[PDB]
Amino acid sequence: AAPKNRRTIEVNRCRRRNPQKLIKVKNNIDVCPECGHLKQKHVLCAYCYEKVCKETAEIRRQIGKQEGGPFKAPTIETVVLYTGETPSEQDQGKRIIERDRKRPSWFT
Amino acid sequence: RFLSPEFIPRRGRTDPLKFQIERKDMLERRKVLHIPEFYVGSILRVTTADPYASGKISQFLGICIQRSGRGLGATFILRNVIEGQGVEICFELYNPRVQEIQVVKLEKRLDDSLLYLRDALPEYSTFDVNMKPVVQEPNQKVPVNELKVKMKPKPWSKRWERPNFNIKGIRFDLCLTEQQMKEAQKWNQPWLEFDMMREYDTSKIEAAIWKEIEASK
Amino acid sequence: ISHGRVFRRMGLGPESRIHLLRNLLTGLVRHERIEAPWARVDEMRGYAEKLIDYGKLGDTNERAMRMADFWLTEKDLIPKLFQVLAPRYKDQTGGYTRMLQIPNRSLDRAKMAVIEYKGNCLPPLPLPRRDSHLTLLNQLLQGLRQDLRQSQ
Amino acid sequence: AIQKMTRVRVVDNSALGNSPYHRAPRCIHVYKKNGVGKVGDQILLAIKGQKKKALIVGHCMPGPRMTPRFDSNNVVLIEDNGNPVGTRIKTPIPTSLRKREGEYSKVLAIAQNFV
Amino acid sequence: SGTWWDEHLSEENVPFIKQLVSDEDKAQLASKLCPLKDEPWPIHPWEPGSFRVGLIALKLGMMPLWTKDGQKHVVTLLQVQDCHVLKYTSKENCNGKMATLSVGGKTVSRFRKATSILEFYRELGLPPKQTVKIFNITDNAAIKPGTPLYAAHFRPGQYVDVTAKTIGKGFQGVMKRWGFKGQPATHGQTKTHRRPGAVATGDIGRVWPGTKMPGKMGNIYRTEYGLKVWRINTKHNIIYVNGSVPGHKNCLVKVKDSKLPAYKDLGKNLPFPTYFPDGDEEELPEDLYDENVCQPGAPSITFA
RNA sequence: UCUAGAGUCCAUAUCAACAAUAGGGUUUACUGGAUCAGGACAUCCCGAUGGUGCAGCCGCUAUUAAAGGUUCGUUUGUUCAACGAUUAAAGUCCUCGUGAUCUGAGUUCAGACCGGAGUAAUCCAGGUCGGUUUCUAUCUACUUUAUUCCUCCCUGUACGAAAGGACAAGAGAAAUAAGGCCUACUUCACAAAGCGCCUUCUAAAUGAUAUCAUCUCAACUUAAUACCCACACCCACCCAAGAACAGGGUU
RNA sequence: UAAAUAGGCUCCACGAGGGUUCAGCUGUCUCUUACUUUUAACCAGUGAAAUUGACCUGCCCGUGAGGCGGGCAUAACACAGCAA
Ligand SMILES: [Mg+2]
Ligand SMILES: [Mg+2]
Ligand SMILES: [Mg+2]
Ligand SMILES: [Mg+2]
Ligand SMILES: [Mg+2]
Ligand SMILES: [Mg+2]
Ligand SMILES: [Mg+2]
Ligand SMILES: [Mg+2]
Ligand SMILES: [Zn+2]
Repeated sequence: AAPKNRRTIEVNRCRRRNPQKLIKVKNNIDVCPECGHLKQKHVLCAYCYEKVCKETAEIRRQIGKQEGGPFKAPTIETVVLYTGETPSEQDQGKRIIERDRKRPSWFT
Repeated sequence: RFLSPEFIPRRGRTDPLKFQIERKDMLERRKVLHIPEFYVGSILRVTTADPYASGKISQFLGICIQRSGRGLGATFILRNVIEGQGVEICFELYNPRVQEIQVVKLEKRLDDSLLYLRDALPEYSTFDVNMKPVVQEPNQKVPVNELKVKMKPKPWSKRWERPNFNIKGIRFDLCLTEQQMKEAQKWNQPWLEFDMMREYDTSKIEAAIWKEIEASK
Repeated sequence: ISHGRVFRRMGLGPESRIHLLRNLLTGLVRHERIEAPWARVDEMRGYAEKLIDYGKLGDTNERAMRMADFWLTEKDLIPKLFQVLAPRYKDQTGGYTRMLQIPNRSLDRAKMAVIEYKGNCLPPLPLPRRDSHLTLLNQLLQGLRQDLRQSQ
Repeated sequence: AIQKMTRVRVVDNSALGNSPYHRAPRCIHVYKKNGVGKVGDQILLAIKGQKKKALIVGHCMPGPRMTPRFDSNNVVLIEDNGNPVGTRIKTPIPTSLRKREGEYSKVLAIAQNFV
Repeated sequence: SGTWWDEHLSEENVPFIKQLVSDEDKAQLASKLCPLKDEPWPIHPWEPGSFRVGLIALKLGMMPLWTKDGQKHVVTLLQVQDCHVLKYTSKENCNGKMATLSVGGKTVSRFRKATSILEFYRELGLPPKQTVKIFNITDNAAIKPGTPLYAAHFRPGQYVDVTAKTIGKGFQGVMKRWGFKGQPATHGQTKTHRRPGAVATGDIGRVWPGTKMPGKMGNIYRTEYGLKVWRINTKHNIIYVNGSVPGHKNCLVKVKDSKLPAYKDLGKNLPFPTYFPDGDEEELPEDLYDENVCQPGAPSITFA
């Protein structure tokens, strides 16, 4: 059907500003104790995750530049090595994806 | 190494303790009556006690068309034709009325559920009541009978040609025209056999069940 | 009523669900780490685990080969499954994938999730460590370790 | 489930029935408060343009465990005062008629086979 | 502020705390197994018109069980887990009705409870239970808090009442909820198949309170009366109660003696205050059976 | 209400004529069905009691009783009626009760035909076939308050003029209603369901006004428990809990 | 048909014309049930329209009805349903 009467600003305020409709204050924010950026407990530090995705993208660009075209999933493991890092004794027989910047401190 | 399907429990959330008590009671029932090994398709003769008589014994011989259930109640259906009338009876194994169960002819057919016999011609389900057993070599695989069957013509009771039944014991090329096998195959579901997460892996369960069954001796 | 139904409903039906999960799983096997909506990744985790289980049986088995044929779409990955992933987890008997939640998607504000196969070459996800063992509460609990061990 | 408007095949040698007629016997009423009829529930039949009392002796509907599940809705014609009209029965009748009270003693003295 | 127990513990500390609290729970559970070497209360002989505490069981599942007369009887399995009498309230502390006992069941974690409940259980020397329920008993049926209760509390041959939370169907329309013959299908019944008809008559400009309408279903406590007990498993503490019992599996139900006015007597031969396994009165076998159960291991029945 | 007339004798076992005292309508000539139902009792059944010409179950009337129930079909639609099978019964009415819940017929929508009236157009409180009423809920209100039947003992006692044939008390079996479950069957398959299963608690005694008597608008004495039940958390995950929020579990 | 107000100038062929009947078929029904998709409910973006005297918008009985009278009830507030 249709309304029988306009609804006043008072009723509309008792509806719109009722607590159930308010935005709740979040009790689960904190500071990355080492890195020092904001984060929720159960979620990754956004800044750290972005700085990881950047390096993943650069590595993957090198991988694409080396594999040539599509349909070339290798049949061996892969290892990524930064400048001035000779292939360790454990990484022989694994594809090497050379990169041209110093290894990040967070890359172990 | 054949573990009767009853002891394998349905996937669920019931408490293991329930199944342990179930199996304890069952095995305690298997030592007063020999519950033989019979697959769906076998021929059995079941001897029970008449409750409505004054202590008479009743014998019925038929083909095990379906074997379902679990725990202390699981059952099997025996189909037969007597005087041209097609009867079935659903017998509970662990019931304290079944006196004995003779495996009169241990067989095993292409499909694990011989329900379509309700539609096959009457002679594919007829058996002689007073028919003697047949021996079998101990270290022999259970024979796999191959008998495809011929159906009563038009109104099948449960529309067997669908893929979801996966029946392989019916002569479809005869009773169904080639066209009807193209409309009855748009329901194929090619993704249902490759769904890795619907597979109930029951190796680690049947192993412990065997430990229990053998230890109960 | 939906008591005891473990499978999400997504896509345009059951088939599209299997196909969506198949594309997610193929991306995972190809790159070893993918960011996808949280619920879809949680549905695909079980399939990725069981795919590694099937891949351990090895090429020679035919059932595993058919399964990996269905569940991998660019077939260059089937070698990998049977020669880089399944060999890699010859020791672990479970839990080959780690799944995290990440900042919600910018456009549609969906609940995201990064899922990866343990042990890959990629830079490591910023996992959340627990509190250092030298914190006050941990030190008191360490004292209790000692004092309870000596008594017992 | 032998309810109103269900075809039942008379199996009693049916001095009356068993003769050709373009209709087939139909149940027009079940002598139970609810419509459904199970074994032993004596019903009313329209057979050969006539109304005759009946007695169900088998049905395709699954019952309890240890009782037979036939594949045809079998009925025996009974006269109003309980006497069976026929003199024989060939199709097997279940042994579950010696149970719960009713006019069943005569119908077992006239059959020949059980299950 | 806001936090859970093992948020700040370190990697090598969570297993230790788990083991320590589990060991303490087991120790406290074991340190109550003998309630007569502790200080019991008076044990009066039963007399007519008395009521005795009941149990908090857990619903396992169902099974059949036959009888010498040849019939079938489904039954439900009830496992008594950690049933301890937790509290006592006096006759006129409830202001006239009766004396009351508070019995708890199904031990639960201790990191997931409110501070008050942990304080209560700490002063009582037990680990927290899941459900606490209040039984109305006479004065002479009192049991000291801290004593355990065991499936042998009952005996076959009696009747018993069971109360639990039904299964929650959620929000339900009117035919799944009240058995309403909805409106027919085709013949043109557009956009009305499973709908309520007229909610109320026309002269009254209101719908009565207590009108049957869509809404939440189940998930309310309810009681089944008259259930008989066939078997008791005194080694695993199972009760085999006839018929079906509300609730789902693994949910706690409240069991007490039948209150119907045909079983008011026959509370005599039962162990009155409770069953104490330490009484040492011809220790009970593994399975107690009713007079009319075709128990396993017996010859197959015959009707001659 | 007078019985007055009858009824094999006799008003009261039945009709009970006229009239009187009561509650209620009569418009044409010179609106059903489905769905859900709320309510009254002027009760159809079940329950309790009186008399009987029922010598007895049942019948007949009379008082009391509204907690519960009050079937399925063929033909047809001023809405009824007839008919078949049943049933313990297929009650009489108010709120079409109920069309922002759904449907049909109509009566009054344009098409066409038949019959009557008319010079014709057209009419006809006639008969046929066909034929479109849309709604996103603002406000109120509301959304968790065990009966019957059959069978059998008890048996064919009393009652009874022969003949027929009781209570009180129990025991089985079925259905329905409410409530709940998934061990089996069934549709199906980590579960939801039913066709399945379980539970349901006005005749006397003493006796005055009126010393006998009298049942007393005389005094006076007799013929439901159960269910729920912990002040203070909530980030995350799981759930037999769930629309969101809530609720159970995380040892 | 168990039961019936229904059906039963000649003139082949034809009819999305009207009425009736046999046999089958089927969830039309006895009597509903499960699953899937859209809708749905929640989060995020964009964002209408009929309607609207004012409203601080209860129930029962009476008058002639949320608003009058006489009784009763009554802390405020969302969200999803229903249609008296
Ligand atoms: Mg069928
Ligand atoms: Mg979707
Ligand atoms: Mg529709
Ligand atoms: Mg179903
Ligand atoms: Mg035409
Ligand atoms: Mg929005
Ligand atoms: Mg009014
Ligand atoms: Mg609202
Ligand atoms: Zn960080």
